[PDB]
Amino acid sequence: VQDVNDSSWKEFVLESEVPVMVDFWAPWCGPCKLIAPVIDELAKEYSGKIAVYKLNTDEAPGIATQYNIRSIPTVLFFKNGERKESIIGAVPKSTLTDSIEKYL
Repeated sequence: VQDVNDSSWKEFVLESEVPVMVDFWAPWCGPCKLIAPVIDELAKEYSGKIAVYKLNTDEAPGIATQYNIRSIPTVLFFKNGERKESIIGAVPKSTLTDSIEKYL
């Protein structure tokens, strides 16, 4: 994705055919979109395995709501448009890695 919002959520996130992961970033966090720390690493770690996305929280006041994302960052782990695991904080690298391999 370029930037995930409510429209692109169904299209990119729920329609990749492949295990999906979404970094929730916030403008008040700074330029957190191009940071996506552990998520950026899970990209090269699971090259092909996963579809790596970054949600513009301010742009999606429905997604952030629905998924109960209280922390920036937060990451959710989907398979093929189906949600498996939610790592609030999205910071302990090992847990995030653990989270794909769980279902993938």
